[PDB]
Amino acid sequence: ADRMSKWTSKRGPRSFRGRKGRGAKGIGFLTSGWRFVQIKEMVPEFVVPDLTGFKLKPYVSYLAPESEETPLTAAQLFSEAVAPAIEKDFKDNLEKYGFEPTQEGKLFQLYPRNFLR
Amino acid sequence: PLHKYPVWLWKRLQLREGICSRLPGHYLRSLEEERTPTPVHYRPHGAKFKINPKNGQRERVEDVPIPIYFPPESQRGLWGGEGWILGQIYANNDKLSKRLKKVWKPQLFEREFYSEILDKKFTVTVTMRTLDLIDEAYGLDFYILKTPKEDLCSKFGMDLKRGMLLRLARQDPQLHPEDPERRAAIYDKYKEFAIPEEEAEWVGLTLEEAIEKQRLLEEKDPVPLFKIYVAELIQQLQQQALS
Amino acid sequence: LTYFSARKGKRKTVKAVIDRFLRLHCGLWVRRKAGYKKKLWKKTPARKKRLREFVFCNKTQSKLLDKMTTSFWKRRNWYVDDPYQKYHDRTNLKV
Amino acid sequence: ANFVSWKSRTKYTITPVKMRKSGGRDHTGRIRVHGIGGGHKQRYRMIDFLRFRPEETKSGPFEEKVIQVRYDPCRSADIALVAGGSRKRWIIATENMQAGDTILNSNHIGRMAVAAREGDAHPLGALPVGTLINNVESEPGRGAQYIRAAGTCGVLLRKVNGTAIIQLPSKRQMQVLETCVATVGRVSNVDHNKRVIGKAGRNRWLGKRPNSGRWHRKGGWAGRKIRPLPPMKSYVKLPS
Amino acid sequence: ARGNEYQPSNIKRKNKHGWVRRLSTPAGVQVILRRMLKGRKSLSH
Amino acid sequence: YEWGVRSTRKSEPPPLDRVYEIPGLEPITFAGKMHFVPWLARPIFPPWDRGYKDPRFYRSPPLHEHPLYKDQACYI
Amino acid sequence: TVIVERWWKVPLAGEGRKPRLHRRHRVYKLVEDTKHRPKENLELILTQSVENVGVRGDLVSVKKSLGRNRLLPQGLAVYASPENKKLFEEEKLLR
RNA sequence: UUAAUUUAUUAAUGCAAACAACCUGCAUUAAAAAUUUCGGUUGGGGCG
RNA sequence: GCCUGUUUACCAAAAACAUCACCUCUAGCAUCACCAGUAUUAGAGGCACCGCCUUCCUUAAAUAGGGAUGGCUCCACGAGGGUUCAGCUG
RNA sequence: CCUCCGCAUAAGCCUGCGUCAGAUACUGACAAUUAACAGCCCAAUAUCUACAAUCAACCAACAAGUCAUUA
RNA sequence: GCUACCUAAGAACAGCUAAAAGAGCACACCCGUCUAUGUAGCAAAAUAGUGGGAAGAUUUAUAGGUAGAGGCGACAAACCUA
RNA sequence: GCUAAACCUAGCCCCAAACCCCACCUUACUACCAGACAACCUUAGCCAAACCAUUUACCCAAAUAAAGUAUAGGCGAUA
Ligand SMILES: [Mg+2]
Ligand SMILES: [Mg+2]
Ligand SMILES: [Mg+2]
Ligand SMILES: [Mg+2]
Ligand SMILES: [Mg+2]
Ligand SMILES: [Mg+2]
Ligand SMILES: [Mg+2]
Ligand SMILES: [Mg+2]
Ligand SMILES: [Mg+2]
Ligand SMILES: [Mg+2]
Ligand SMILES: [Mg+2]
Ligand SMILES: [Mg+2]
Repeated sequence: ADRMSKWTSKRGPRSFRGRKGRGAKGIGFLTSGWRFVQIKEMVPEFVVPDLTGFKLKPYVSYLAPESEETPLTAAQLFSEAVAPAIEKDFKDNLEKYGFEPTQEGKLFQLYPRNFLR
Repeated sequence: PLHKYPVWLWKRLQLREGICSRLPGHYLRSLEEERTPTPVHYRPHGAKFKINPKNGQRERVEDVPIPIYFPPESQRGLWGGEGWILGQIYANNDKLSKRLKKVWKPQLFEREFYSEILDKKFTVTVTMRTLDLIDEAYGLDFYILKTPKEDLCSKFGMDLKRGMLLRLARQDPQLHPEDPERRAAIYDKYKEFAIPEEEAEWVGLTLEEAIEKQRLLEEKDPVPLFKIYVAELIQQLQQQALS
Repeated sequence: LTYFSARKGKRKTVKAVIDRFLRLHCGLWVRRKAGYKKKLWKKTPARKKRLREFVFCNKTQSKLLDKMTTSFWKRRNWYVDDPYQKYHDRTNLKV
Repeated sequence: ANFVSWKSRTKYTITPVKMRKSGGRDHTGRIRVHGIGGGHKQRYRMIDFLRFRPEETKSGPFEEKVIQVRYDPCRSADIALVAGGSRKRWIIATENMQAGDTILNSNHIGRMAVAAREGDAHPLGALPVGTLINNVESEPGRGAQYIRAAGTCGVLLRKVNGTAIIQLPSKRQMQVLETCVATVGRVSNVDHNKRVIGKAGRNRWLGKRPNSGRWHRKGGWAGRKIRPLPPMKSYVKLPS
Repeated sequence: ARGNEYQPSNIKRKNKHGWVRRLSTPAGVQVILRRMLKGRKSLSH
Repeated sequence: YEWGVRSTRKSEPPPLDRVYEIPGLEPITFAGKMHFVPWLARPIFPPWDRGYKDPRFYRSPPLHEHPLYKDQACYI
Repeated sequence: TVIVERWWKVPLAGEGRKPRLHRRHRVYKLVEDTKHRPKENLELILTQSVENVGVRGDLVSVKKSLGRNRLLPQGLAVYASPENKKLFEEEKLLR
């Protein structure tokens, strides 16, 4: 009778409450006997770096100079990353400069994106 | 408030916008133009003026077409502009009697037709009117190629029209392969209906089919900005070297 | 009758009146007598003569007919050989 | 309604099949037949009404051993599990069919009349005239459809040309090609007439329910009436 | 005796008035469309 | 008598669009749209190959192709 | 084909305008059903000898049923079009 | 309901149409229905 | 009224509806009800299980009660409707 | 002194007498119900399965009663 | 999601008497005979006592189905969200 | 003297002009397995006719005028 409250897994009968989740991503599957098989590769592995010796801190000194925001663009990245090599080889097949014809075959495909964050 | 445009002009406005605007001009003109179908279920007036006997004066007369209902089954067949008449009658044909709902349906037959241009036999649900029209046109191919969209009133008929027109436009050797003389004879027989292939591709397409065709034509995976920037940089370097 | 039509907003004419009455322009309405064509074999010659006559209407009948017709039917008509041309106007009338 | 018929099984089997009651309802969910509903839960035993069904990669007349004779909830007749070669099947049991009996199923129309032993199936052409029969086909190989209820027995009235005249239990004559198979004898459970229901509860167990409004037409049931002609209208209801 | 005609059950509620059943027919789609036009916070039940 | 009533048997696929019967032209289907629409032709999808391979979504080959299949029928 | 006619006359729409139809304009009377018309004959030119009709190159009036079911489908005859008539005339004068 | 009006729809036939099935049109007969009405005078009603 | 049951949710629980039993009418048959049935079947209507044959008494006073194809037969049962003995009781 | 009451599950409800602070089981804030119970299943294709239950042993039947596995 | 009927798959029915029962008495449970209370009530049909059924044509939970001239009806024109 | 009483803009009306991250169809807002059902088909009636039974105006694609005219119509209501 409550049409306004959000539909959660706390509300229906036993089957409803078991079936609905809370947004947690799946980790494996269910076999016969409702035994849950957890797939290791499905579990997000946290790639945490070693922070020993790191100099950066959560905050920045107010003594730091102010600067103008210049959002990075594809043109700027190309100029700062590919243009030098292109000029040096033109003065003297784009895969040599970094371009890849297709994202297929890569672990981290840029589109459709196949990696977290 | 009021709309800037009348609501009945909204479809035309939409046609003048978006992908429908990118649609080819000849197809858009074919959609926009509307011709009254040939009278089928009513007898047209002989002339534009008539001496009505009641007062003996010359009065203008108009032919008001009977609304015809075409069930979706008709789009899979060739009904010669014939369809269901959904109307009403006066019982015993006197206006002072009851008014009854009456549906007149055409007598449908299944017949096999051979298309010379397509070298194929089609089994088509058909009417005696369609058979008579085919006889008057001297064959199924002539009937399909002569009859306009409105008189044909069949999605299957318009698809046959598109197929025949494409065959003629391409002069496709797939018509009787290994018999070029026969193929040329057929094409010469139906020469007068030949049109450019760019136009024959769009014959008989519904608006949604045409939109999908245009979207498929103009769908291109975006060129990587790497290629664009490389071309621009090489062009700029060429200009700098020349200067 | 229809005082305001749905398509023009105009007042309509009751065509039953036009099919039956003649309006003389001065404001007189002429009519035939009821039954003037019915069972003449059983009517006396005097009764038939009375029935074959064109007859004027009352003041209230005329007012009703005027209300039931529009101004088009109350105009001057200059027909070629109208038999009622002389009757369209009143002469030597005192009040 | 989301009604799907329970008669979906495609492969013949001996195992009783769980059958769903209808209640007299169409697939539309509306009552089509009144007076049906409830009753004891039943399981359906698929009856092979084509008695001459030679086994796979086999042909010719074959014999079968009556494994057992059983009550069938879905029929007036009792059924017989009968086994031949390497298969078992349910057939309609005849009056004196017993466990361990032997049954013959033949397609051979002998020139002479075959000795008609109760329970075996022969083409109607092979039977003597006047023999009691049951499980009669209408067409050769169609499968038995007539004379199937308990204790029923048609009579092979006549045989001329390739056509036989059968007297159905309703005492109506039927013409069937003599190549159509029928089994000899009357159907079993011959005392089905004499069973007394005794109480309304037993009918309710059998799945018959008391139902009213069985006609659904305006005014309900209305017996046919003779509409008098105009000359006869003057005498329809003459007063005393 | 009367008044308690509502005997709640979420299965029946969702199966009878839910979004899926509303969309399952053109009439229910028009129900949802009317609620959207009116601005109802709750389109379906 | 055949077992299995029609209403329970798998429904026959709808008849092919007449556009597929006309030799020279390519039908316009909703395959490009990646979803069904009722006013476009129904695509003819090639059979999908990578399907019956995953262990939890596996289809066994027909009995004829099994390694121990033998024409002579044993009785176990 | 069923040919129908309005019981109620439709008022004239004009030149560029479309007639406005009301409920009474959907009442029709059947003036004729073409299927009940007497059968006519189809003019065909024969290409192969056919029993009791002709031999070849001769214009024949055949029942529409025969013409559309046997002669034309089997190639025994061709439509009596002007082109076919001319071609068979050239054949006749070349023989 | 033996009130009036219909038979659009089904079901039968018949005649045309398509070459037996199936189907279209036109009729006729039914079933099922549908629409509509309940004048005036005489304490009321019956018969008037 | 055969019986057990059912019914006017919210003024009627009954003699009404149903019911076994019986009768009548209709139907010779397959793949969605009837029915995965086939005349000992199915559908509809009627009827009512069954079985057989064809002025006096009561009170003192009693408009109350009981007794001198149909006709009949009440075994049992009933919060049915009447009557009564005795007892019991504000 | 009283109760066919109580405790649990289901279904339903959704924080609705826990703590604190303001009011007169209200308002606000803070806290809380931890899976073993329960739900959420099954890799398919074929082929298999006549033999009730009722202490299931005698006796007692008819209304004839899902139990789906194996290569 | 009431109610009427139905479908699928469940569940309940002490004790005594009797013996395989639409059996008897009588709990739970279902109902609603009669009386009283109540009558803006605790209640838009309740309470108390009494009473009928209570292994069945029983009662009942869950899910599904039949929709308005329609459904459903052991026919009361009953019931289909007071 | 209590309860009250009063207020003015919050907005609204009619014109003109102008054409206007993630989740979610399964029990919606639910990361993740064999599809295929996929839509189209005269409005009726209230009402007027003082009942009613034929009939009884209704986004039309230039306002005005022709003209409530010609016509239609239980030739009547009306159109
Ligand atoms: Mg309930
Ligand atoms: Mg004009
Ligand atoms: Mg009784
Ligand atoms: Mg009783
Ligand atoms: Mg009551
Ligand atoms: Mg009562
Ligand atoms: Mg007394
Ligand atoms: Mg007990
Ligand atoms: Mg009992
Ligand atoms: Mg009931
Ligand atoms: Mg009654
Ligand atoms: Mg009126």
